[PDB]
Amino acid sequence: RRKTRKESYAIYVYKVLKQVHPDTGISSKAMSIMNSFVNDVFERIAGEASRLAHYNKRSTITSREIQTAVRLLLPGELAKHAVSEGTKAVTCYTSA
Amino acid sequence: RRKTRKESYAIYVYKVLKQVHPDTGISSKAMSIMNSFVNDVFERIAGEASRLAHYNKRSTITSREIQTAVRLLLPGELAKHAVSEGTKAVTCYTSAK
Amino acid sequence: KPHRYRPGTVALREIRRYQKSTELLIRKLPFQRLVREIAQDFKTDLRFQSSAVMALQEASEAYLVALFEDTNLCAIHAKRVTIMPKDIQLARRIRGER
Amino acid sequence: KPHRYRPGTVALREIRRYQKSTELLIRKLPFQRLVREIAQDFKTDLRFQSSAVMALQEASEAYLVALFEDTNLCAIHAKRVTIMPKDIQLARRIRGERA
Amino acid sequence: KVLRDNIQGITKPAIRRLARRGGVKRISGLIYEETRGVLKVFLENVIRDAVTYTEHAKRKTVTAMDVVYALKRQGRTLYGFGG
Amino acid sequence: RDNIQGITKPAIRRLARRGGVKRISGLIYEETRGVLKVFLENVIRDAVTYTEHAKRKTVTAMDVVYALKRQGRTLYGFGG
Amino acid sequence: KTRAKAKTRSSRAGLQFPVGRVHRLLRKGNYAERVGAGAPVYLAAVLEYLTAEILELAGNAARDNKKTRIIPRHLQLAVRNDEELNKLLGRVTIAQGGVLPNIQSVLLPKK
Amino acid sequence: TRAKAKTRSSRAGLQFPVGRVHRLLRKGNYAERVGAGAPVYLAAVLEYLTAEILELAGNAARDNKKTRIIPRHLQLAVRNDEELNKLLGRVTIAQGGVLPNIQSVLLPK
Amino acid sequence: MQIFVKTLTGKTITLEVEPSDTIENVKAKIQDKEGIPPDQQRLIFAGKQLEDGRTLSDYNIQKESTLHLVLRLRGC
DNA sequence: TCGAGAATCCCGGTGCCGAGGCCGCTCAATTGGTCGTAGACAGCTCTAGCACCGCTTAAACGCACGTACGCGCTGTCCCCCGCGTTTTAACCGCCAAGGGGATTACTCCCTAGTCTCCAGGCACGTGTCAGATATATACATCCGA
DNA sequence: TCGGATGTATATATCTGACACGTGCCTGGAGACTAGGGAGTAATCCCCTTGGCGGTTAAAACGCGGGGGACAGCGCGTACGTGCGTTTAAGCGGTGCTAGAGCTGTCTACGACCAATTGAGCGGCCTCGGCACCGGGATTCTCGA
Repeated sequence: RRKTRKESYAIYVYKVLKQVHPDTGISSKAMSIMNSFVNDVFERIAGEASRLAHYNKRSTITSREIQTAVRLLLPGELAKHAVSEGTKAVTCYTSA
Repeated sequence: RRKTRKESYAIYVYKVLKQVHPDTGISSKAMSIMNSFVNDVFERIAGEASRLAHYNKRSTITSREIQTAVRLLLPGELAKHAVSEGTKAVTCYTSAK
Repeated sequence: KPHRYRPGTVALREIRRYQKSTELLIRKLPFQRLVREIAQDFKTDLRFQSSAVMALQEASEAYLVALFEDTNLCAIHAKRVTIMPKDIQLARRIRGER
Repeated sequence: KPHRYRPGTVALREIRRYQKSTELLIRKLPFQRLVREIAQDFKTDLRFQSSAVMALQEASEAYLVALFEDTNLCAIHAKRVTIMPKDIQLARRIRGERA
Repeated sequence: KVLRDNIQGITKPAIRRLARRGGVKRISGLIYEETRGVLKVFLENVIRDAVTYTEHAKRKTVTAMDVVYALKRQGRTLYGFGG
Repeated sequence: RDNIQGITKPAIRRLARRGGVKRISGLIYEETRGVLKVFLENVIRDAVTYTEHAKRKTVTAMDVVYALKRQGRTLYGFGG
Repeated sequence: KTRAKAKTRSSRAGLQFPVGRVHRLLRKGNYAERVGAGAPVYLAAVLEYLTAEILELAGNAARDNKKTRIIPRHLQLAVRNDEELNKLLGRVTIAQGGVLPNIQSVLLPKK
Repeated sequence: TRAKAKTRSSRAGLQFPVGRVHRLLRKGNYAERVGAGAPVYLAAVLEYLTAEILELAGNAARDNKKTRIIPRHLQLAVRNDEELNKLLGRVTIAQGGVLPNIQSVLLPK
Repeated sequence: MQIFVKTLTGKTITLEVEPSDTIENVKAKIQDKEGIPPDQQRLIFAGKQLEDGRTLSDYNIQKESTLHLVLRLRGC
């Protein structure tokens, strides 16, 4: 008689919060707002990448499309830092 | 000399124009403008229908989604007339075989 | 003989107090009744969830506050302190609404 | 005596003439030079198709015309006839463009 | 039950409080009718879109998701109520 | 390279006259030039980003249409 | 084993826009996993109706000016003079269009 | 035999789920095929943005001598930064409030 | 009064009709001369549709005029 | 009130270039048949949305009074507008040279699909402390003399 | 320029409901292997971009006289802010009840996929009529008097 499973991003956001501020909590509504923000940004980036891949007559999306979409969407400093972070993550993953 | 083919809505727009106004021409710039208008409207309606279908966890696009998207996008009188025309066309097509 | 404040002090006091808080301003039951009456015109015998009413109230209040801010700017632009309906009309016209 | 018009009539005549027609209002070569200079700061040794420059010119002119109309409305609202920079600033602020 | 004359439920002090939060200091006597009309128009549009979204799903109860989708479709998205 | 001065005063006067303005003050021109520069900067940056992703060297007219559309300023009649 | 004569899907529906092209574009446009057999007819009918409306208004506007061809000025005039069509294309600019001939009342000469 | 499993997030050294992002991209009807590097990039970008927002909100909360984060702190953090406000220029946050500003003209002489 | 009526194929037919006459007799006469049943024909004169119940005199048509005919299958 | 100049429109004749139509063909939309599963219909369970009643008290209403600001009127001073004269570079036409866009052919490798296995994330239950209330007190601030 | 009264900030007890954490478990993600097509790379063609030179003429630049508009100052009377006594209904706490949201089986009709083929639509040519342009006269406005 248990209900179905609902997916969310609460665990990872809490992990990040404890990574940054080791002695701070968070309430329920803040968690809901963070979940909505993450989903909305994900949808924007994915849609832009899909459109960009469609324009060049291509049938797959790679890291290049994500990088270009990130450059297009975000403002300057955020775009630069995010590009550096994504490049670092990709090279670290491919190293192992 | 090899030239790639390009697709456009020129002949259909000209047919509609000759059906409405028996004696009236058109230039190239107006043709391009009308082509862009048709493409934009098609893209908007298709995207809205796809999102609406995705909301209700269904994997098929039917005429119901098209009708709902048309009602959501266009203003009042335009929506009413478009719905009437679409349902008439669908009924006509279904009746014949 | 009774102590009275000059016209204007209480206005600034209220401005500060209501800018320091976050709670809603419009009453609940009249807003719910208005929402139900408005929604009647589209389909008879409808039912509502509470969260929908709360979201509607939140969005409406935010929109009204933003409009009032723009109206205050418009009124200030013309060497005036009191806001008038023509300021609201000008703000709505410039914003791109009919 | 030489024949002169009162200040104001020629402005109305120009308004009618210039909003009856549909030609471009900025010379092509200075606009092309400005576009090239602006685009040089992002990537070196670029090349342009003419239709791209034409589209940029059309979009810029339409944007400027709309902004000027809104500025004129804002100027009229304050019991004046001449537009001033504060009117442009107020219009851009209300429109949501400027932060 | 049929409802009538409910727009007057938005009382003058409520509009005064909204203006005070908005930063206004002096208010004329004719603002309230304009505010009521604007609010009515906004609610009409949003509720129409939400009702259409509900009607597509063959349901009979309007949910918060429908209001969120209707608000998003007009470019004034909302955070804190799911989705 | 002060090519921003190529947008001369009678051109701004003509644009304002089409817009419907009857009297013009003496300080509008600097504001107009600044606004035009900002708008062109944004649009050209977006177009150049598209061209760079395309792995080309000459910007076309079609990515300009994409850049204009991204900002909610759709343009008709240029092969869109 | 004699195949009957081919009849286009647009012919059965009594339309002018191509049903098959719209069906292919919907299938290849990455919109849904599968596409029904009735959506292209509806979409073609809607597009044809909108095109007919725009063309009728533009043709009238051209005819008032004693011309036998349609230029972007006529399309702009037809679009901007109808409230619903103006509402639809709210954020769209047309090349070689121009502006509507209006003047503020206060600026007019006195007396 | 078979070896012990290690999550792709552990290989990439992240805190966000790579596999969930990959599945959402595959099932979201964005393209026919999905590359093997996109989820890592997307997870890194999302984690960076979340960390920045959370750090600003935590600083704002610690200013008000409170231990937990409420939506008011999120609103104050977002509206006080330029790029973050520009990214969310058309988003309203429930239970947020406004910024305490007053025009200089209305102040008493 | 003599009117020429054209089709989409450039096919021109002369027609003798009186000003007081109304268009139902005109479509009956083109049934007599062509046989196209009276439902799929649409007549346009200088870009305006013609109401069936109204007569030719109210339209102020002149001799040697140019009326246009279009055919809408409507079959389906 | 009235009449002399300028600016604009309607008309007629002439030339050109682009729009409407004709051929030829190749690739995509039909037609016919098969096969797999998406969803439509029926049934059942349980939650939350609607309705009602009583009580309390905080908020909305109506009224009296004073004063500050919105609005009209007048005068000054100066700064855009209309017109004439001089300068310059935009535009059109023509002529060369070459870089980069646009296809075409070939091949290696990157991803979808399938099977097996197991551990991480979600629902459920529980304890305890962060903060919201209530009470009292000290300080900043406004208006009058 | 001082001094009284009011509102707001500050310190302390206390008690409650939501936050943080421990368990089971089951479903979704990870490891291993194939097979096939999408994309990377090299080579060729030629079209479209860039650069330079002459002229000519319209548009840009500069100067000057002056009339009309922007702005400051002044007077007034009415609408709006503030405080007080009265009335109204919003808010809270329970108790009933059932319509409808949500989940599970099943079974059938509907859409994807493949092989043959033929008529719709696109590329190239051309041909002549609608529209652009020049010269001329009638008309319609504006600004002294």
